[PDB]
Amino acid sequence: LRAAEHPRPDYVLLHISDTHLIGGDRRLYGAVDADDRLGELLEQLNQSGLRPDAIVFTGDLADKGEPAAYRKLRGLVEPFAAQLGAELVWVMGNHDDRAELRKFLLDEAPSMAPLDRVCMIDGLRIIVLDTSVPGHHHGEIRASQLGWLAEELATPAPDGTILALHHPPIPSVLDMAVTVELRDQAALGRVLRGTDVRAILAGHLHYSTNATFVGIPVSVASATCYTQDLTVAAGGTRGRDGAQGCNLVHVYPDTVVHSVIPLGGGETVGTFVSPGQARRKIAESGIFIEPSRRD
Amino acid sequence: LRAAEHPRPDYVLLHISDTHLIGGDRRLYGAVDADDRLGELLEQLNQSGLRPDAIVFTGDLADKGEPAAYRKLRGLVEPFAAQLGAELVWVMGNHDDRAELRKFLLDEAPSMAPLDRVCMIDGLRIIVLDTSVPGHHHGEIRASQLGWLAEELATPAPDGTILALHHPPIPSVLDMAVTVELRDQAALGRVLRGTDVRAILAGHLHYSTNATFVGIPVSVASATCYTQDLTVAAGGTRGRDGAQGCNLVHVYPDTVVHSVIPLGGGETVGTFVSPGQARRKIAESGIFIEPSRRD
Ligand SMILES: [Fe+3]
Ligand SMILES: [Fe+3]
Ligand SMILES: [Mn+2]
Ligand SMILES: [Mn+2]
Repeated sequence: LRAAEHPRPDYVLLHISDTHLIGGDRRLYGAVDADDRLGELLEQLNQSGLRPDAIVFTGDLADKGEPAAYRKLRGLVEPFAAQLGAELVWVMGNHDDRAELRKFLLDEAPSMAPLDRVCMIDGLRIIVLDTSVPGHHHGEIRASQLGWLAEELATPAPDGTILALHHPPIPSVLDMAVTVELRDQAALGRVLRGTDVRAILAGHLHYSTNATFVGIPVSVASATCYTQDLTVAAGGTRGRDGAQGCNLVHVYPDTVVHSVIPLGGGETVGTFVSPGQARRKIAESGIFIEPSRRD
Repeated sequence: LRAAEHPRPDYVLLHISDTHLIGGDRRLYGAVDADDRLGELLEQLNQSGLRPDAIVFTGDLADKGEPAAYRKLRGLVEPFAAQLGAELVWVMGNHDDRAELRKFLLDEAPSMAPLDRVCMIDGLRIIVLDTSVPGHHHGEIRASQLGWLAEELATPAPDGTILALHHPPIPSVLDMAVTVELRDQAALGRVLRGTDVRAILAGHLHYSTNATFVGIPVSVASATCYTQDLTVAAGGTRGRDGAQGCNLVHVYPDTVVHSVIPLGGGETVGTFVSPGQARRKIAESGIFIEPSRRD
């Protein structure tokens, strides 16, 4: 047998975003059951057998920063993360409330300080940055946050770094996005350029998009609740109950792969290949896949 | 008014892939009407008012390389491209037949030579590479193709270069993909490293995914006919009638943005903002968007 072109990944992360849960049982904006949409996705991910190292939620967790929404989100997601053996990484969005998030999501004293955090998963560094501005919807990063980020990034991590934030430092194809985009991206660019940041995970746009920023790949996950219709009349915007899902992140020795996971379903087209049948077929094609360095 | 963080893009491209049309009126694999799926997408893109510089189809145009499929594809797509004022760029996939594609899609003498081509859109270079292997489904790039590519890339283009091919030089999250992946990626990497290639557009995987290859962003568009369900049992594969669409590519002075366009539709969530209302709202937020360098 000959080795496939790439080994199994070093790390696997789920990248979920923009859950927008509300307290109680009403439909989000009277139009979509955000709990049901998120719940269906989590159940599908659970049934798939995926075993990620971490699950990262890139902001807009609660639509109006409601305590009851955070409690519900925690009750849905914590058992999911525990069942998958995954660490859980939460990020602020413009809809969240720092104090209520701390209290009800994190069991931490309420504070209005930016939710900026760092952790390690073995050799991989994850930095959480808070681009939210209390009482506002556009993104900003304070000078103090940039200083902190620069100091953290002064040395690299063995497997490099993933930066998780809400407002992405990239252009949007939707004109309305400019009203609420991350401001003064140049200042963040000066901090990030030349560092070991291998991926910037983001949300906010409610559609799947990717680019680079000062040479670093940016990956924006779409939303679990509702998404932007990119077939809208040019210049406009329409959110819709459709195309929800999340992203899967694979960290390899030499690259990071982002993949869009739409909600499961749709009638089968072509042959369904079971895991067992796939193992047989791959061997019959004369190939083996080299194990992960972290197996 | 203050300027938004990014100007309008220099270039706009549609990136469509894996149409898999067949001759006559039957359903692809007896499961999905590929003509209907493609047709619906084209009509939605047409109605949106998008005016791309080019439309790039990254392979698997005809499912069995049928003359009748190429004739049909041409009849659907050429009027679409003409209506949008866009140039049309065709790329070979493993399902295509070089000779029949040349004859029926391009009005060119039948030849079994690789479909390797170059063109310019103003200052932007587009290179088409043929990763297909007649009679086979995996990807290969001949030594002669690599030499040709290296010679072309010996000098940069003013707006850099987009490389369009079928089999992407990236890992897949689906195990079965290894049986038909691009082989000897290292050799392509030696050619591409350090060149002015700003984006590698690809298909083949039938799901939306992106990564880097020797420091160059790779963007894989999903398929118009049927797509992979990434909530399938780990290790397996299931194609499905759902999540079809294409990608939109925006080339800016400093970055290239790829965005997933799922099929339009779904019930409206939140407020619909017309183009006119958006212009008003953006101005009311105290912002203007700087015009394209190519306006
Ligand atoms: Fe949001
Ligand atoms: Fe295909
Ligand atoms: Mn947001
Ligand atoms: Mn293919």
